[PDB]
Amino acid sequence: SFSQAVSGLNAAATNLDVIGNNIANSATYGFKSGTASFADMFAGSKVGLGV
Amino acid sequence: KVAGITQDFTDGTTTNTGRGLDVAISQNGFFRLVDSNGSVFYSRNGQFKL
Repeated sequence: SFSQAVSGLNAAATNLDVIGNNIANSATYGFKSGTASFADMFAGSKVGLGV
Repeated sequence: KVAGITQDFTDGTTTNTGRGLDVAISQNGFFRLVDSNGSVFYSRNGQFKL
Protein backbone atom coordinates (compact mmCIF):
# COMPACT_ATOMS: atom_id res chain seq x y z
CA SER A 1 0.00 0.00 0.00
CA PHE A 2 0.95 3.64 0.36
CA SER A 3 1.58 3.67 4.12
CA GLN A 4 4.46 1.19 3.92
CA ALA A 5 6.17 3.35 1.32
CA VAL A 6 5.53 6.65 3.08
CA SER A 7 7.01 5.25 6.31
CA GLY A 8 10.35 4.70 4.57
CA LEU A 9 10.02 8.00 2.73
CA ASN A 10 9.60 9.75 6.09
CA ALA A 11 12.39 7.78 7.80
CA ALA A 12 14.82 8.83 5.08
CA ALA A 13 14.49 12.54 6.11
CA THR A 14 15.56 12.38 9.75
CA ASN A 15 18.62 10.50 8.46
CA LEU A 16 19.47 13.55 6.35
CA ASP A 17 18.66 16.19 8.97
CA VAL A 18 21.10 14.44 11.33
CA ILE A 19 23.85 14.38 8.69
CA GLY A 20 23.27 18.04 7.84
CA ASN A 21 23.59 19.01 11.50
CA ASN A 22 26.83 17.01 11.73
CA ILE A 23 28.23 18.66 8.58
CA ALA A 24 27.40 22.12 9.95
CA ASN A 25 28.88 21.41 13.40
CA SER A 26 32.10 19.87 12.02
CA ALA A 27 33.92 23.17 12.77
CA THR A 28 33.43 23.43 16.54
CA TYR A 29 35.55 22.25 19.47
CA GLY A 30 33.45 19.94 21.62
CA PHE A 31 30.72 18.59 19.39
CA LYS A 32 29.69 14.95 19.56
CA SER A 33 28.33 13.22 16.46
CA GLY A 34 24.75 12.00 16.22
CA THR A 35 23.37 8.89 14.53
CA ALA A 36 19.92 7.40 14.10
CA SER A 37 18.78 3.80 14.43
CA PHE A 38 15.70 2.28 12.84
CA ALA A 39 13.43 -0.64 13.65
CA ASP A 40 10.67 -2.37 11.73
CA MET A 41 7.04 -2.75 12.77
CA PHE A 42 4.96 -5.93 12.86
CA ALA A 43 1.28 -6.22 13.74
CA GLY A 44 -0.62 -9.50 14.20
CA SER A 45 -0.31 -10.37 10.50
CA LYS A 46 2.83 -11.53 8.68
CA VAL A 47 3.18 -8.75 6.12
CA GLY A 48 5.17 -5.90 7.62
CA LEU A 49 4.31 -2.25 8.12
CA GLY A 50 7.47 -0.28 7.41
CA VAL A 51 10.04 1.64 9.44
CA LYS B 1 -3.86 -19.24 -3.56
CA VAL B 2 -1.25 -17.85 -1.17
CA ALA B 3 0.32 -20.58 0.95
CA GLY B 4 2.34 -18.17 3.07
CA ILE B 5 4.51 -15.10 3.55
CA THR B 6 7.81 -16.48 4.82
CA GLN B 7 11.33 -15.30 5.54
CA ASP B 8 14.77 -15.74 4.02
CA PHE B 9 17.50 -16.37 6.58
CA THR B 10 20.67 -15.80 4.54
CA ASP B 11 23.48 -13.45 5.64
CA GLY B 12 24.19 -9.99 4.26
CA THR B 13 27.44 -8.09 4.19
CA THR B 14 29.19 -6.63 7.22
CA THR B 15 30.04 -2.97 7.83
CA ASN B 16 32.74 -2.11 10.37
CA THR B 17 31.49 0.87 12.36
CA GLY B 18 34.52 1.02 14.66
CA ARG B 19 32.60 1.24 17.94
CA GLY B 20 33.08 -0.87 21.05
CA LEU B 21 29.88 -2.63 22.09
CA ASP B 22 28.75 -3.86 18.64
CA VAL B 23 28.76 -7.57 17.77
CA ALA B 24 27.89 -9.33 14.50
CA ILE B 25 27.35 -13.08 14.21
CA SER B 26 28.72 -14.69 11.06
CA GLN B 27 26.46 -17.76 10.83
CA ASN B 28 23.54 -19.40 12.65
CA GLY B 29 22.94 -18.09 16.15
CA PHE B 30 20.76 -15.65 18.04
CA PHE B 31 21.31 -13.32 20.96
CA ARG B 32 18.96 -14.15 23.83
CA LEU B 33 17.35 -11.11 25.47
CA VAL B 34 15.03 -11.06 28.48
CA ASP B 35 12.14 -8.61 28.79
CA SER B 36 10.95 -6.63 31.82
CA ASN B 37 7.99 -8.96 32.36
CA GLY B 38 10.25 -12.01 32.20
CA SER B 39 9.63 -13.09 28.64
CA VAL B 40 12.51 -14.28 26.46
CA PHE B 41 13.18 -13.11 22.91
CA TYR B 42 15.78 -13.99 20.31
CA SER B 43 17.33 -11.37 18.05
CA ARG B 44 20.18 -10.69 15.66
CA ASN B 45 20.59 -6.89 15.66
CA GLY B 46 23.66 -6.45 17.82
CA GLN B 47 24.00 -2.80 18.85
CA PHE B 48 24.05 -2.42 22.64
CA LYS B 49 24.30 0.39 25.16
CA LEU B 50 25.16 0.33 28.87
